[PDB]
Amino acid sequence: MPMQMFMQVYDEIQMFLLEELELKFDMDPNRVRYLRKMMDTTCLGGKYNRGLTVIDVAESLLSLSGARRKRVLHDACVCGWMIEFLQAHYLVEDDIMDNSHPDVTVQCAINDGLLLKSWTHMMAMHFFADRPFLQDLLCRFNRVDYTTAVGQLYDVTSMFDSNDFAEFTLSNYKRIVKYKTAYYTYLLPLVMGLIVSEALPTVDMGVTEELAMLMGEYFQVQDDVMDCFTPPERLGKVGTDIQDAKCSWLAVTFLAKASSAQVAEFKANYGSGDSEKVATVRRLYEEADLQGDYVAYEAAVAEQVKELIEKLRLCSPGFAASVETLWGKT
Amino acid sequence: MPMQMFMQVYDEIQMFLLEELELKFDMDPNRVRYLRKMMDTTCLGGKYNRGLTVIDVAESLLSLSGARRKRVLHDACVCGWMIEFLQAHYLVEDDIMDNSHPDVTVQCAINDGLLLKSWTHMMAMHFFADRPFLQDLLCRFNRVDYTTAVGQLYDVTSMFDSNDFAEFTLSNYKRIVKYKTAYYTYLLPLVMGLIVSEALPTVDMGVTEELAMLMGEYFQVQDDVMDCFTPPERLGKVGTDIQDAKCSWLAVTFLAKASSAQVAEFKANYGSGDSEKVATVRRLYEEADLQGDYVAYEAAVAEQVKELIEKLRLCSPGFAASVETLWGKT
Ligand SMILES: NCc1ccc(F)c(Cl)c1
Ligand SMILES: NCc1ccc(F)c(Cl)c1
Ligand code: NA
Ligand code: NA
Repeated sequence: MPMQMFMQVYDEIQMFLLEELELKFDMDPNRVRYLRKMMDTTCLGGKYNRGLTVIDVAESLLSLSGARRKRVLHDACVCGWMIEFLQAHYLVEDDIMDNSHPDVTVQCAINDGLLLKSWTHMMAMHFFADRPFLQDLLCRFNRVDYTTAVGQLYDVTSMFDSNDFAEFTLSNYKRIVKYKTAYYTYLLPLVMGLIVSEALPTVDMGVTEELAMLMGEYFQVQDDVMDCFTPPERLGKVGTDIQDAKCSWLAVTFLAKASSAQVAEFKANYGSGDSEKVATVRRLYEEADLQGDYVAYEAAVAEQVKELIEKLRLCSPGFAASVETLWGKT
Repeated sequence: MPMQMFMQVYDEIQMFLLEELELKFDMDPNRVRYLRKMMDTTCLGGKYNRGLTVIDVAESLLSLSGARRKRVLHDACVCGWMIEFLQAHYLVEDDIMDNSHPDVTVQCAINDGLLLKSWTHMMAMHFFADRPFLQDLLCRFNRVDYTTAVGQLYDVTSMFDSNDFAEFTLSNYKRIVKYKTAYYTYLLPLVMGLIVSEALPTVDMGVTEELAMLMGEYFQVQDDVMDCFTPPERLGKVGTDIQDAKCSWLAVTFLAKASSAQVAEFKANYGSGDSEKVATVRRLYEEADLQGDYVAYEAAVAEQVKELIEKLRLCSPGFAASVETLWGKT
């Protein structure tokens, strides 16, 4: 029922956006079908964890606050696709970076990125045109998107001086995770699920803001370890954090417990494409017993999570049930 | 006074955005100064025609509807910088297309483009937080930005089949100009000048929508001719429409009046980087007496402009005065 309803609303949103282009933006059929295919390619195929979280939060709040049910659930589905389209927009922006007479494919990728973001506004301004929360919804949505771009700046420049390992600290690693990932992947679906369910001012946002960061941190640490040791056919991609000199959880944890000569060996091999230097970095990670620290670090975060949901249920009980399922996915 | 006040408000907007990053987004001073420099580089230096138009419209409406004056003028200045930042965002997006281990400059250019657009939202959500028109302002702003991305799709793909000279028509040329340029360069500053001056529903939008398209068309035709014949040291850039196979006013006008063998000569030489093929295209344009048609075409548009402002002044007199100055700039 959740996934089945989420995909129906996708068809409704897609048909509106495409008919609008045809009827109000003078778009020819060839370009309409081209945009239908681009939308399907960039927005479908993932796991929809951000989008379904909006729905799951919405259904947990109409059970403990007829016509209001069907509307809030439809509003939740539109908000879920707003985040999925936003995620599609961020992924297209990422493809432009690593993919490289006018090059029409790079022009169309940039254009795709702009269209995907504008579509989040267009579907909100339509399906929520008569909702009182539309203005508060756009502001929080626009501010989270801004937060994510700030976090991408922190991430992309963590090894240089904005016109280097000084910013390879655990507090800065959390700053990157917080802004680049946590706010839009964990906080935004929760907040949107509370807005369409009218229960936004009925929750402790501090505990909510704190769980979102901790779940994002838990998720990103596991992602960093898998990027380095999970083989490509099992990970789904080629792990490239060592080559890209990323400020990963492995790197900042290694630097805190490495010897002076080992740090020199790490600094001399990090951020290179050579297969032996990357393997030297993985050798240092293994010999530093970083795996054993990974298990303990996640445990303490999980304890902070499994105990922070309790503060949230003292004043917002139904909310805490959905946050547990979101944590279960992580 | 106009330009002097516009630059003061820029300092006020810049200080808010940068202090917000420092105080609310945990940004370090090195990155704050880097963003101040990026903002100055991308947003300053132009002619500010879009931004000053918001001011000029606002002052013409408080003269024919104390504290309300100073506030509307400040609101107009913030709206002017919203369009300038939007223009800066579009220009960065254009630089990414023709400019081409993680390439940190392409990463930072993409990031710059995202920040510049988000800044238009951030400055609106702050300085207009208590304005009743904030929601209507964002919607029209978001819809014009969407329109511009649709127009970039029409422009970038005018020579292919979205997965060719069939779309090289005068009606399609106007569609490109309308969406890609007219809406955000001519209609948007006028609309924003009416919103902050509370005189949005007091004007005939049809005549206004029609003047904006015609002025954009007038401006783009002159721009197309200069791209082809104005030398680089006098134009300010290297003209590249022939090489890029653009759907320019010269190309669509030539194809309507060329002979069968000339069209074959045009089609065989258009869209190439070779110096002799580009010169062959300019030879065809000259021999087709396109310059003589350019003067007449602009005259008829000017007549349509010099006469459409009159319909606007029958119900909105002060508006028409500013539209004339905007037309004078063109
Ligand atoms: N060195 C092999 C390895 C496997 C799994 C892990 F989690 C880590 Cl850190 C390291
Ligand atoms: N062929 C030279 C030339 C100069 C000015 C123009 F406007 C045109 Cl169309 C052509
Ligand atoms: Na998702
Ligand atoms: Na301008």
